[PDB]
Amino acid sequence: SELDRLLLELN
Amino acid sequence: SMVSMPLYAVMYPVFNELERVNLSAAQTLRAAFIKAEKENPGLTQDIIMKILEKKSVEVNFTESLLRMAADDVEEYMIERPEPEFQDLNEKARALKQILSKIPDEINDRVRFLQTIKDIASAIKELLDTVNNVFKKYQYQNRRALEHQKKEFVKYSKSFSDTLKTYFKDGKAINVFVSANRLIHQTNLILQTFKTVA
Amino acid sequence: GHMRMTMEEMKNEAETTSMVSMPLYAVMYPVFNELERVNLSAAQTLRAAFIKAEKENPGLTQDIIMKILEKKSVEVNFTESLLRMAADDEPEFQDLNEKARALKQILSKIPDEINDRVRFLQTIKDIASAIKELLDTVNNVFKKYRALEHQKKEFVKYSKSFSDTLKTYFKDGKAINVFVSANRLIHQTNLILQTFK
Amino acid sequence: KNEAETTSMVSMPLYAVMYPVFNELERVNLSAAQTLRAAFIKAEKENPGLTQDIIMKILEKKSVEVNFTESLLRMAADDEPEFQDLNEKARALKQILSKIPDEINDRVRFLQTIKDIASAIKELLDTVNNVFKKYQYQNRRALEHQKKEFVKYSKSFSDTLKTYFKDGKAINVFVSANRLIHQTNLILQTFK
Amino acid sequence: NEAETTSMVSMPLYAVMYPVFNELERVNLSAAQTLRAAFIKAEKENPGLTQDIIMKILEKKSVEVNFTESLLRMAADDVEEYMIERPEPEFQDLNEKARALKQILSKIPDEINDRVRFLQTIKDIASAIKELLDTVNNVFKKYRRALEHQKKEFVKYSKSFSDTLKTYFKDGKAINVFVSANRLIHQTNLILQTFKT
Repeated sequence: SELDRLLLELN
Repeated sequence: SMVSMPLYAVMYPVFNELERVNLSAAQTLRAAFIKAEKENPGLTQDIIMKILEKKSVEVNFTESLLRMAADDVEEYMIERPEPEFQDLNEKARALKQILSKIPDEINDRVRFLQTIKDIASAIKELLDTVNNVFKKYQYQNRRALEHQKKEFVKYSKSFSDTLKTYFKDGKAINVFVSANRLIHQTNLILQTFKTVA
Repeated sequence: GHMRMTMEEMKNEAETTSMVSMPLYAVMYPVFNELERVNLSAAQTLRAAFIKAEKENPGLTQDIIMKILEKKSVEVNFTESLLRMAADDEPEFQDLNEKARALKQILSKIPDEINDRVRFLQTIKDIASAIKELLDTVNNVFKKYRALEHQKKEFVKYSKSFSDTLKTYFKDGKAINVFVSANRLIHQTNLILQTFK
Repeated sequence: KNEAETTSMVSMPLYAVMYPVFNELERVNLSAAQTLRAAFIKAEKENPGLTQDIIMKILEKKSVEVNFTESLLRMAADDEPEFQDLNEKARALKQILSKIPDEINDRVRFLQTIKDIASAIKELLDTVNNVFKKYQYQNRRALEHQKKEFVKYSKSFSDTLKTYFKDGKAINVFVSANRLIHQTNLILQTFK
Repeated sequence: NEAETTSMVSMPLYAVMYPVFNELERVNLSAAQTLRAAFIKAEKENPGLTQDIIMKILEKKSVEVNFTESLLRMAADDVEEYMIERPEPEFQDLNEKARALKQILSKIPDEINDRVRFLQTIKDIASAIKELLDTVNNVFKKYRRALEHQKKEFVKYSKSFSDTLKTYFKDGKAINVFVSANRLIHQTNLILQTFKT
């Protein structure tokens, strides 16, 4: 889950 | 027969992709390898393999190079006493700190799982301290600031993608190299946000 | 001088490393490199177009190459024609002109003599006689009448090369080497006459 | 002016060799076909005879390219119930086609191999029909067209086989096998 | 050079006419020279003229189909032409076997259309060639410079005739068959003329 949490806040 | 293919398939691309860093050196080494390969067919392959066999040494060095990228280097340090600027100095300090310790945590699933969560937090919090500091600059003069934010965001994605590949690969050097680039980037954030201020 | 690579070219090249893309490096890169010295803009643009095309659709260069090798008989035919075309041009200079015309004449007729072994063998004897008679007139004019020295030496070098090519053909059966070679020897005959002009 | 417009004889290989290649390519890749053609036209018009020079440097590498093509075929090995069946029967075909360079210099074994290929194709082909007749994938006749493409190249492989027995040129079989391997890979990508 | 200065439309001169002139040059030196020079001059003054000449020739192929067929059909009149006036069994045999072959070849335009009946005509022709050859060697050993030279030529043209059939069942272009059949009829006649002297 933490892998996707980064990309969401970066986009 | 191409005992010589690796010259073109490995070395040419390697030199081509290093042209923006330095052009003349890329050219002189290309020429060097080409001349060596023509006098000695198969030499470039033998060289490449001897480099690949030094994987251990090169991992150890890249670890060291990362571990050293952190410690507060006497150059990038915003002089402004304002709380927003000070919060930037330290959130970058924390990110550089956490990224530099990757080499000593990656070989343990549990600890590295914690480290990834902390890196994500450290990145996010730096993004917050960059967003909070925008108001301190004349709003018609943020081209560089915004551009440097985007570049940092690019290399953060790049590190996240690198970290995704690690769990499928197991190849730690990519992580180390990516993490070092990110440190260099947070330094450029500090450099940019110090020059306009 | 040397080709420059763009950021986009650099990115693409780094992302195209699968085996099906190796002909781009093993075949096209050495071509671009040799093209680079004479025609810098063409080499630059053609590599740029190949890199992009290969990046988006791996296997493309190999396809293009294999389709070129498929069309070999067209190139043999074309080279045959270039050769046949290559001959269309004080009494001591008249003797030199006639015997240079005579050599270029026999050589240009190779594509049509090579088919019959008896005829080609006589053709080879006729070529040998033409070279004797031409060199005799060259030795004659140098004694009767000075930056024309090296062309004689070059003629011999290409004459001797054409000889070794014949022997390679009787082993291989690939008649294309002989046509290319004969066309070079016709050019060397033209270079000699140009120096007197 | 006028002489700059009129095409010289030494430029013919651009039209006799490169253009048919780009025209064939344009069907499956417009942008690549356009840009490369534009590059070659730009290059040739500026320095006539250049395209001919390229062709010759490539024919010069015939045997290297022939060895590599075979090499690529030998490496083709390395790359839900019904979807597992689809994966399995695609793997079977690629593996058997990859064995061609070992069986080609043995007329007895090669015929056995050709038979094995014929079977492996049919097995893959009705597997495709099974997945379409049990799921109906979100993709349109794009799968159906890709099937048609596979069948086209599958018979193209067969025509290359009959030519091989008459001329002996094994490279064309390697090339055709490789294309057939690509067609089966496109089947899988469309199905994913 | 000359390849750059020559327009692409002129290529037919070198791909088609030159090889024709080159083969002629072995037989008639002046005829090829005169004709080549005329074409050279014509092409220089009007580029594309050779190509137009060739295209207009191909357009009129039917005339040529009709012509060669005629000459084959009419050969039936000349079936007893060149009978050796000698009262000996071997020579009586040589006349008869040559008579039969020339007669059978002049029947080709009738049997050609239906390939079923044409197949059972191929057998008869081959049988006639074989039986003529068997009689050719009968006379030779009872009755070399020019004597065996004709026999050699007969074999070459007879197999050339056979190789023409295989191309016919793939083209449907009876002209090639008409042409070769006629050459074999002429070759049969050259044999009979050798034993006349």
